[PDB]
Amino acid sequence: LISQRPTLSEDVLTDNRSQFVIEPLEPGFGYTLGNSLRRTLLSSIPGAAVTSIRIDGVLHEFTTVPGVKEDVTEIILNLKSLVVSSEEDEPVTMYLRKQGPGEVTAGDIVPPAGVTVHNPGMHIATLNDKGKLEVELVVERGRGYVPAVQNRASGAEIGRIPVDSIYSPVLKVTYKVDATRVEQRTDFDKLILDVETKNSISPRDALASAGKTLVELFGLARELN
Amino acid sequence: MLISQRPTLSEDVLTDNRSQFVIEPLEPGFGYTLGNSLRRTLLSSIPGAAVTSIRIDGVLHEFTTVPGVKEDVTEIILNLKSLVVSSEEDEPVTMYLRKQGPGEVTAGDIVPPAGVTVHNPGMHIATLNDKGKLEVELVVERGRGYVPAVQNRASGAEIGRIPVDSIYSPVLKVTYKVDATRVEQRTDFDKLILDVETKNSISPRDALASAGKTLVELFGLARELNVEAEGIEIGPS
Amino acid sequence: NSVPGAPNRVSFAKLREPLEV
Amino acid sequence: GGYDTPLGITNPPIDELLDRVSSKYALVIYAAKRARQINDYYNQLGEGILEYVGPLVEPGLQEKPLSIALREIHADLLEHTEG
Amino acid sequence: QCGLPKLMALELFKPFVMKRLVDLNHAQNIKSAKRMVERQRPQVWDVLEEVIAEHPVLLNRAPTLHRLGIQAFEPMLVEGKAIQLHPLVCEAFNADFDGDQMAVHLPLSAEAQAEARILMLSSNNILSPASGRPLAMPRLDMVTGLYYLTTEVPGDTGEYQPASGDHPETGVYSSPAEAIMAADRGVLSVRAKIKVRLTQLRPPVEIEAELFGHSGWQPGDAWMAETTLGRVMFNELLPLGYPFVNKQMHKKVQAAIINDLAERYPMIVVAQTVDKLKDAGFYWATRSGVTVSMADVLVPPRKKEILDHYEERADKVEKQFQRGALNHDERNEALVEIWKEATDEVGQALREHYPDDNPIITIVDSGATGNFTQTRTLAGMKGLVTNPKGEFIPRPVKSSFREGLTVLEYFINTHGARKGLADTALRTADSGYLTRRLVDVSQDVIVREHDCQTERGIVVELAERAPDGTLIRDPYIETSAYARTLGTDAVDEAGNVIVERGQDLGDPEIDALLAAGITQVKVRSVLTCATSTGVCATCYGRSMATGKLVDIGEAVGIVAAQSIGEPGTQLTMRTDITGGLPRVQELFEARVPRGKAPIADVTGRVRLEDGERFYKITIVPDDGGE
Amino acid sequence: RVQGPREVQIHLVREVQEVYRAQGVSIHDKHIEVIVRQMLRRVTIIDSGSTEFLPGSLIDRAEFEAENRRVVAEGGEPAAGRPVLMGITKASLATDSWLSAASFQETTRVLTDAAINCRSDKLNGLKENVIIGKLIPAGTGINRYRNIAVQPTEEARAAA
Amino acid sequence: NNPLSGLTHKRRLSALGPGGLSRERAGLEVRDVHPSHYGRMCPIETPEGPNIGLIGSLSVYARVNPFGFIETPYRKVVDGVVSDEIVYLTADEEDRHVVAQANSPIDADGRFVEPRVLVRRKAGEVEYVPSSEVDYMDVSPRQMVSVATAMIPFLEHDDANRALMGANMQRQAVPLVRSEAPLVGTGMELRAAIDAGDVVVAEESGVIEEVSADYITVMHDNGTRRTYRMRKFARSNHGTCANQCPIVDAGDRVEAGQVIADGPCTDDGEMALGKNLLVAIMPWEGHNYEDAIILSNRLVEEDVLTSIHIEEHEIDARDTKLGAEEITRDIPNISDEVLADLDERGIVRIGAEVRDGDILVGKVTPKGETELTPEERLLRAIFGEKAREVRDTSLKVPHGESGKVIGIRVFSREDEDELPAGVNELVRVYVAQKRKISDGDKLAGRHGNKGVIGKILPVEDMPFLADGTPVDIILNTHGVPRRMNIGQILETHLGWCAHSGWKVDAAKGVPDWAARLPDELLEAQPNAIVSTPVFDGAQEAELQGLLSCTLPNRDGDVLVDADGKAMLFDGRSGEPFPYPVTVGYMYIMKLHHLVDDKIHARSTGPYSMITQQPLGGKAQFGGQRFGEMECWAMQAYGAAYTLQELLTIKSDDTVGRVKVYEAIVKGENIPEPGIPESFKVLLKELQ
Ligand SMILES: [Mg+2]
Ligand SMILES: [Zn+2]
Repeated sequence: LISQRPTLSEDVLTDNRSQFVIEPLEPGFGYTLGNSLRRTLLSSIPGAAVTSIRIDGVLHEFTTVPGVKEDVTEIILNLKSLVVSSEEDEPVTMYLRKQGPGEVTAGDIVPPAGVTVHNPGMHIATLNDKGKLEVELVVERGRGYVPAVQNRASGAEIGRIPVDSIYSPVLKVTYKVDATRVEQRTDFDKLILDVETKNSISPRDALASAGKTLVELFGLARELN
Repeated sequence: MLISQRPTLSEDVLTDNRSQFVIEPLEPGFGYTLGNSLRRTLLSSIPGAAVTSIRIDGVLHEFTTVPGVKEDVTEIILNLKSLVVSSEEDEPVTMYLRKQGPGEVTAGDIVPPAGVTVHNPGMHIATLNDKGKLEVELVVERGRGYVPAVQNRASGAEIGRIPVDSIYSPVLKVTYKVDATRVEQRTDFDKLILDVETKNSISPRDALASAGKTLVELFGLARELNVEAEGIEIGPS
Repeated sequence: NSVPGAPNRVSFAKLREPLEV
Repeated sequence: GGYDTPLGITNPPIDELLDRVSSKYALVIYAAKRARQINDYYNQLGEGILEYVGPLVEPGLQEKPLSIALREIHADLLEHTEG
Repeated sequence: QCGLPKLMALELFKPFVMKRLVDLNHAQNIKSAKRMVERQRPQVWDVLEEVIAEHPVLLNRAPTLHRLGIQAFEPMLVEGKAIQLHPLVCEAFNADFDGDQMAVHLPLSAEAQAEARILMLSSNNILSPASGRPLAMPRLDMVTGLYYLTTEVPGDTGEYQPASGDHPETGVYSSPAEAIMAADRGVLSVRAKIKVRLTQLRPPVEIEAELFGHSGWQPGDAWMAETTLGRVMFNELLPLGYPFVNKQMHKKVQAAIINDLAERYPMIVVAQTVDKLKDAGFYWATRSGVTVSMADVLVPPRKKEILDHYEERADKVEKQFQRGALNHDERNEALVEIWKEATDEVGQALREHYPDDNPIITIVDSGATGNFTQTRTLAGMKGLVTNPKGEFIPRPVKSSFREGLTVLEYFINTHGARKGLADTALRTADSGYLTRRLVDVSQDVIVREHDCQTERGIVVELAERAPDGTLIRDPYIETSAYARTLGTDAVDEAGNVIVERGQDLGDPEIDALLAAGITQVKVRSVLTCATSTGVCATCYGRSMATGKLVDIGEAVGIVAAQSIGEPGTQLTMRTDITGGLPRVQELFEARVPRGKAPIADVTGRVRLEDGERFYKITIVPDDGGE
Repeated sequence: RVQGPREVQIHLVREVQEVYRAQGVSIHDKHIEVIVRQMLRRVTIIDSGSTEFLPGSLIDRAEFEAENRRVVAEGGEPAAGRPVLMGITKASLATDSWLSAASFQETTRVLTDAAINCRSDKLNGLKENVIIGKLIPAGTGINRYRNIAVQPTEEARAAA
Repeated sequence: NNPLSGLTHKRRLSALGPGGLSRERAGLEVRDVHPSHYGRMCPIETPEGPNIGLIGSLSVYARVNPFGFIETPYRKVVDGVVSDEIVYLTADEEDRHVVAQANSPIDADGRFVEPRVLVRRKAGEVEYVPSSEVDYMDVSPRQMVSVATAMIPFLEHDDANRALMGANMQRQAVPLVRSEAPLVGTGMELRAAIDAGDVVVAEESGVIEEVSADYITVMHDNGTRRTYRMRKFARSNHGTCANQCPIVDAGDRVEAGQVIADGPCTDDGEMALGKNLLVAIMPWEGHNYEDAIILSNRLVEEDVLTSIHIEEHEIDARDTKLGAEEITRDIPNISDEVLADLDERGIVRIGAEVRDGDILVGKVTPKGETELTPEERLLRAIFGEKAREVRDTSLKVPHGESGKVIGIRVFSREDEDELPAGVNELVRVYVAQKRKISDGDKLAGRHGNKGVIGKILPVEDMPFLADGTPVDIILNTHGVPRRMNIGQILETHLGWCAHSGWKVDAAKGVPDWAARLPDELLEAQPNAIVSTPVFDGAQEAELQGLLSCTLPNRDGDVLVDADGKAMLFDGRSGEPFPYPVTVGYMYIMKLHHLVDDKIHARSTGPYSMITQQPLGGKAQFGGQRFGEMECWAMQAYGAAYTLQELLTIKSDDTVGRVKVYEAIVKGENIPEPGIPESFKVLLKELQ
């Protein structure tokens, strides 16, 4: 029977990968905590992403552009892989303008303030001499995986192609515990939890936000009294 | 962010100590997020006091039966195992029970000193007979969770001792099940149903409040990584 | 193999072909 | 009644209802006609009320007339005769 | 409950939602509401949730063979475009989720809705109306989960074993809650024997007596139950008053259990406990960990030896045919037999080779799915391969699926597979046609009287007495002897009147019958119903799906035709008497059989006479007749 | 014929239950009894007699006996027949209702003699009701159930 | 709907037609797989409908005779000299011959090591014959097999039954957007794709002048070049895309017979209809029950398995005495929000996001004559709207269709085109939707394992290996034991090895399996691609040798032991299962049987011509069929009144149909049934 209190440490293994040790847990309480945190981080972390874009030349996802070796649909597929940290809830925009040949990446996009393209080196499209790519995009906050909204549901403009919404700064989480189990029963569990985030914020920051939510949820549990 | 739709909680009694708790509307998938954790907590976070070891006069190796009383020893053992007690010290407390004469020895016959309280006097124990005279000695403490029986290393010193398990957590069982409340109009919201059932010493609701306390503490221990981190919130009350 | 652009798709073939496909 | 409470369309336990009538097919009509009568009552509740009587057991918020009728039988709130 | 694509429900319940929001004035008149629905404004959806408040609907699947091919369900709105079918009724529907569809139909009139809600509701149509066996039995996954649960693994974790001196038994538990908390810790496993004190579980009648005695109600009375906690979590699923079981859960065990439950408990209790069993089975089938790999599917190490020994039986017989001593057909049949013995010997060796706890062995030994032979065909020796004509090639296969095939092995197996797959068109279409006949033939047989009060009847032999002297129960008793009504009284040696004429003849009656030594019975059957048109409900006796006497209005003829023609697709014959679906079909059409066997006409002595190309037999009578 | 109609019943039911039980398919023998009863319902005629009974025309045992009651008196002559068993397809075709059979098989051929024999259909049979859109005489269709008079208990009206 | 359904639809050997035998006339025997099919017709790829055994498909190596009698190439063993001679024979050219075993211990001298070799005798009998006596030997394995069948690794481990299902389903895959090549396939895929024409090729060698999404110029070494104009968003014959993506480089030399563009379901010039996914066939809480499937939701959010669905609605405005259906935005009685994504010229804006019921084309027509109801007369007198005497026969997206609009293909009489006598405007508007997958959509593997998705949850509750990895795909086990289909598990595990790589240790000598296990199969590095012939492949023992060195991808993790199984930890519980859990790499694909396509609902649509009965079809609002065989159980329930409902008013009573409309527009219980029309039409028929 241990009368001590749990702790939580930090061990940053890479830029966006971190470890967190909690000691001591309770006999059998090991897994469930990391289990719950896995769900919360993966599903309950408010992020931001590009939602709907616009291209001066094209009116839908099913027309190519004169000059690009890539295609509009695969352009959306590429841009689905953006790592951009907005800071404000309201729609923010960007611009990608490039003419003449040259591999255009996610660094050539010109952002206004408040949006940090965490991936400036990720390729976007390939243009040629006739290549002329001038794309508008809108970024916005939220959480979870909001599907692509309908450009008609809102009284919106045709060039606006609604893209899916992925507000998830979490790459992968993995927990583990190690029961002590001495016959004398002075036993406790120790949670070696691991977080790996999507390069948009710190794993620590996402963990803090998940705890921010879960303290609310558990405060509801104590709220009966 | 905010929950954007405040969930509630309703406790519904079924017996004096057994009650269900309906929470709704949780955000999608959040039933499991907290239910399994919460049942584990209730099973392994509420303090309480339970018997730890036993020794009775007459028995040294006869772990089958003892005179005076008629039933076996395991029967008395399991009777005492399911005993509700509350202690205010982490030192080992001792209690005795000594009933002479045939009859029905109960849990009301035990003489617990102050600082150790019993909440089931009227629990029968032994079918004492043949002018039976007994002396049972109970080593008791308080803790949390389920601690199995720790055997006596000092076998000679306490050779009539009997190690036994201890249900330190005062709750007996809790179950949880999720539901599909307003999945269509409100995007896959879910309602958790909890069923908690606890000893007579404490209530069903109070240990729940304490579990909420312990878990909110445990997650504050983590939220103190980025104090101003934008997670999710609830709203008014 | 025997194809101007194929990648290496190694297999466990037991015999050779008196004629191709 | 050593069961856990039924719900929804089976809240009236069909097994109990079978006892009232000699045979299930009798039950079917014994409910159908009464549900029609309940609708009739509602069709004349405001106007010149006819011999019909509406929900003799308390109706739901907006309950299906057959749902009320089956409840009428369950508590022996009506009487019938086979041909 | 049945899932329902919400849009489908809308365009089904179009006028209902039309009106409902019209009198909520969301649309002034009906036409405005029609355009509302057409445009699918949000308001139509919440109100749709209203109109589907307890409004039964119908679920059908082509084909519908037995009566339970259709089922009435109370529908619930479901997001998406797929109908969510409760995973228990699929047996009756015989519907698998490999792309199967469903047709949905709407009862309209109060007469209609009442017919659906009462008669056709899935919570009421439980037993298999053909043999009365539980048609909503938990299936593969649930059977596996419960079997994995209620087992009893020796040497498991936390088991009970008495000890003394330095540590007692240390296996006994004061309460199942104690055990569950223990198992929360790794100290106890599900299938480790324990011993608990129980008050909320009714002990077996033997224990209930010898502990509780006559005053033996479960709840208040405590008793010592030495089992595995899995069996307790299972047996709780039963009606609170059900006795404790303490058995491993074979598929048959559930058959008996649920037959009894439908016996002595109302359909509501069983309808609820089946859902609870479903939940348990899905909850534990996943903890079963029954997954297949190349590691699990072992091939026996002895197979080469066995097949080589039988290969000498083939190597030698090749020469013996070559010698010309044995004919060309001996080379066929003797080799087929040699290899059937070879494959059987391989099969037994593999059967005893696998661990008892093998995932696939678990599946088969729970009775969930498969025959052991389908396990054998994967690892080891498949057996004999066939031809379009239907013979067994004396040059067999030797490998298996784990052991891979060859061009020739696979090419020959192609015939044996294509044939079997092909006979699903002819046999199935004939089963449909046979049902088509029988339905018309029987449509005029409707239970018309509660009783004709007659005394005509059939006789059911019911377990003739053994020679050495015993009561050999006739193996076919429920199929042939249950659900009967006695045409007379069951009297023993002119002793006690055991059973009166016209008795429902359940297990209690037959138990005494096999106890009292009384064997023959007369049964008030339908072949003897004095009623001119239709049968009296007594002559028919107990209906299947009820477990009760039939009503006075049921068209049992169509039920019989369906039940007989339902399992037609599963009929297979042997390698001039046919014994497959054709054999029943022509027989039901009552024509001259091909392998005709003439019968006697006069009890007398026989003058057999071995004729040429066709024998002759006179029956010389015991009188001055011809 | 050599063992009467009762022994053929045992033979038939056992032989069919053999095939169904062969693959392990369980069907209670009462269903087979229902079918076989329809097999044996008729009786052939081996006597012209004095009432309509042409030799060789198969008829219902009940009809045979009914006519026998009438024609044993008022001129006593018994008609000789025999318990006979036919093919179930013929059994269907050999019904009182031309509509049912014509709605089963050989639509024209049977319809011919239906027209010839001025066969007025009873408009009462099950399949009849189905086609004509009338309620069938089964389950909740018989007049006993159809005409159940549900009226509130007088005390319930006293609850007004 | 895929390059295969393009190809294997040809090379089809049908049994029906003029000179052919009709199905009912087509008896049992003819459906059989005659011994004379070996090498000629595919013995496995046949339709599983009523045409089982009738409609056939070519083999791979087969040939067409000048006469047209089937010809198959084979070696001929002369005096135990199996000749490279490619001798074409047909069936009757065997009965005076003897075809031998296809894979024997042939020493390369043309002799057979063992005298007794499993040959086919003249009558097709397959027995042992001495080495020197048989006269003909086969060409090679995968000669008696077709192409689609030749895309199933471990066919020899798969039941011939299920193999049929897998082959037929390979023809039903849907065009996705990646078309991952199988990590484990067959060597025929690369050949089978270019031959399909669905892969753009460098017909002539020379340098790649330039690469572009609209064209690719191959500058031939001699002066001239070859410009290739690509085919993008060209609707397929079954409403799908013919997308042809380039996998080439702006200057690389392309050869005669090398790719220029991958097609809808190809990559690197081999067929690729799906994706390669890690497995664990543990049954997950009764949501993958009975052929129901649960997937890793990453694959949905990634759209790894998702399909583009082009479609065209044809709008044909013709010449009439009413006039002509002038397609403009002149809509009678139209709101505002409904024109938002529409262009003035009578259609949607090209690139209009549209939905179900959405008005797509305004094919406005004149209305005609009618008595103007007094109420509407008062209305047009009261509020002031026009008669609006034009019948708007516009297109609204019929039930359950949606998605962006591609564009329009319009031909016109004023365009001076060849339109028939009257049709002055032919319009083909095109609407696409990339249907993100959902439950009810049919998926399938390459070994017949198939079924619709029961459910797909987020990655939260996904058991993980000793690599901390949630798995791709989770299936039900119970289909595997009873369907002789451990073959997909065989490919599962070998694909695990092909994804992690291996090095069969020839430390001191080639390992015993490794000896006749061909060379360079001792070597492999992670994330690799392989093949396996249908009968001559990676034998069970060989694979046992492929587990020995199980060199991981990244971490130190040998999960599949030498014998096969691996260990998993639940992603819900965090608690271990009693037994090791299977894993490994499976090929999967999406089938063209979407629940977006197969739903039909109807309260009341139009009715038949003669009878008042509804019609049949999802296109027309139609109506559901209630058959006699349903009537049987319907009475067996004894539910007479519902059956009267079915056949009387739910089908055929007009006035009552309005009555019930009156009933539940009056909020009143549906009253007594009427007597129906088709019943009266029945009477008219009879009279
Ligand atoms: Mg099917
Ligand atoms: Zn009778």
